[PDB]
Amino acid sequence: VQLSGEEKAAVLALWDKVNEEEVGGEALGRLLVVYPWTQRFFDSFGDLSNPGAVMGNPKVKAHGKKVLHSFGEGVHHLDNLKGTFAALSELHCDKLHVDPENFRLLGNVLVVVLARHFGKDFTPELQASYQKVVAGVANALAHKY
Amino acid sequence: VQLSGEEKAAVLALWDKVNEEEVGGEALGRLLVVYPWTQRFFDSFGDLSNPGAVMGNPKVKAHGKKVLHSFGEGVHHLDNLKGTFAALSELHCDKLHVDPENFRLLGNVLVVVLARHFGKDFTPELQASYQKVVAGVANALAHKY
Amino acid sequence: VLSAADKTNVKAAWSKVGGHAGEYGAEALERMFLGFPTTKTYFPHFDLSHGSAQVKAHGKKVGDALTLAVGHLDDLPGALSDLSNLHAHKLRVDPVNFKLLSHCLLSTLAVHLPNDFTPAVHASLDKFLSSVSTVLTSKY
Amino acid sequence: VLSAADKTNVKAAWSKVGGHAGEYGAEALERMFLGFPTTKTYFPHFDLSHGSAQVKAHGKKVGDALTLAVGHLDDLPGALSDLSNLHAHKLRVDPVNFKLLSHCLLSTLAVHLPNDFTPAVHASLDKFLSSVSTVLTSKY
Ligand code: HEM
Ligand code: HEM
Ligand code: HEM
Ligand code: HEM
Repeated sequence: VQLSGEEKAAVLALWDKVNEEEVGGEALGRLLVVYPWTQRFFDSFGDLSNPGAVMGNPKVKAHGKKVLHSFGEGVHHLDNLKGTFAALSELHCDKLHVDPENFRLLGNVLVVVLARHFGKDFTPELQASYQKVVAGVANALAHKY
Repeated sequence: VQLSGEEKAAVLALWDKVNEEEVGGEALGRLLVVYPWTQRFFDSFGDLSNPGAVMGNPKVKAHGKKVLHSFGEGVHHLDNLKGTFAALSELHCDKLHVDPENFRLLGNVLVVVLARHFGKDFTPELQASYQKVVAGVANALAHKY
Repeated sequence: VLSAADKTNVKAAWSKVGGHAGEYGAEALERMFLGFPTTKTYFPHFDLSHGSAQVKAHGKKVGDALTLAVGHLDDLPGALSDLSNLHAHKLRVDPVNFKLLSHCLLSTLAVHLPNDFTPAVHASLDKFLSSVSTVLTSKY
Repeated sequence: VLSAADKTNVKAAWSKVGGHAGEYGAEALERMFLGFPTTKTYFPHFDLSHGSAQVKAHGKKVGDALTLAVGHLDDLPGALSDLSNLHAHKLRVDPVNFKLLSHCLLSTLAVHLPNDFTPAVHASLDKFLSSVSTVLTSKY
């Protein structure tokens, strides 16, 4: 939500390199494997029995991409997070009934995935900035609860 | 944060009957007994070894009263929670370094204490309204983190 | 429950609950549904209105199961294994909801047993309910 | 750790960590301090700057203790009893901070072992770290 000038520039530079399809699919897939109570919300995606079935499921990849695209919007609108996610907040609370703690979980999973893809380039200082973004997004999606 | 007209009236009617000294002291004391890692922040209060020492400690009662008085301000300013607690948010983050999860814990402890003092008058519907207030206060104190 | 003193407190407190475990169980579910509307999602097949026969009946099941555990504190995972499977594998209950029901159960006990619900007893009851919650989410 | 398959995954993953446990321990502490500044409060007596000798030394202690636990999965409460007392009774560490260090440790493992850090292994490592955290906060 509030970065320095150097921090925003670093956050944005990393985002240029993010493949929303590979990252999104991986992040969503890991969430479903590591915290398997989240699978209740995605009953319509079919077989989510085991890690192999999850990571190769086309509905997981497609929905992951959509999540990451929405994240990208937050990254490019850091001063207006609450307005950017107002409609999505409503959807998750009113229609889907997702506990807001799960937004922090997905945010952290995404950070772990970024770390996996970028390795040493994902420095302690850069992760620190990403933890700020992730928390900002989670807070903006919780606002209409 | 957002109640109906009937709900606000009920919340306010209960508050007229709240003894900020008895309730405050009890709420703070229970927090220190039930979640004893919170005692780290109150080292200057002296002996907090056992439930007897905590509940009878004058610094606990005095600080509890101050907490409840501040809560009372939120209750009478439900439309401007974030502005009412902006200074207190700064204090808890910048100076005290209290994890925001502890604000939800104290809020819930306070609800349990209200339930103990008011018994059957503290109906399921009235608790539901108080859970809203408590969460609003916790969110307003977390805002500058 | 965990330490000897907590086990003593928990057995003692629940003896004061006595035959009311079912009633408190139902009241706690009601407080939960109203205070935390997300939880209603797990009960689409229930009439959720006040004094509903299903809520009353289900409250009795919850109260009986907690009574079960109080008498089996030395082996909660064994006593409550059928329920671990139901809540984690079949129902996929979000672990956060256990914390919410615990809070509502403590609130209900405070309403009905204000003189018995002392700070020391509240602390042991909290640990007990957290231990029950861990067992029920242990498949996770 | 908990189920046989998780114990297998955890022993296998940590064999790939090998002699680097101390280095990763230190890196994880650094990521923790920077990402979550509240945690610095527990370390007033440390030089917290990058490549600090104290952080390096303390990282080695954390890595050794996790290595301890991996070889004692069948009895974590026994193996780590000295540390339960230190973190809960003496230091009074807020349980939330264990979740934060766990996340930072997983992040550090992802950086250094990207091919070995598969979804299945990540899941077992998460359960392991949660089990270690419960043991260390068990006095609570
Ligand atoms: C980082 C936080 C999150 C973001 C940015 C996000 C974003 C999105 C987006 C962009 C959509 C598509 C809505 C549309 O089509 O207009 C969506 C839908 C959905 N989300 Fe999330 N989401 C988040 C967290 C979660 C979590 C943690 C869950 C798990 C409960 C969840 C469950 C769902 C479900 C079940 C749908 C509907 C999928 C369908 O069409 O069947 N979301 N979300
Ligand atoms: C419901 C949320 C809370 C409210 C409304 C609240 C309110 C207050 C108030 C009114 C003060 C007095 C500040 C002044 O003198 O101007 C204070 C200080 C303080 N608070 Fe909180 N508080 C809350 C939560 C917490 C929690 C959970 C902790 C535990 C870490 C905490 C720890 C402290 C400490 C250590 C002080 C300084 C006490 C001293 O003078 O030594 N607060 N808070
Ligand atoms: C203190 C923790 C809990 C205990 C002791 C407990 C107890 C029980 C018991 C004994 C049953 C079996 C009823 C039967 O055989 O007919 C059951 C079922 C069930 N529980 Fe829980 N429960 C707990 C927590 C939760 C939570 C937090 C939720 C979610 C809000 C939940 C949702 C359900 C549902 C949906 C069923 C199936 C109901 C039906 O279809 O009849 N439980 N529980
Ligand atoms: C995975 C969980 C953790 C493990 C395995 C662990 C391991 C250890 C070990 C082995 C020691 C003893 C060092 C010695 O004997 O000199 C220690 C001490 C200590 N730990 Fe932890 N720790 C964990 C979590 C935490 C967390 C989350 C915090 C708080 C941010 C923390 C704060 C401390 C502090 C302040 C000391 C004393 C340091 C000193 O004065 O030298 N630990 N830890």
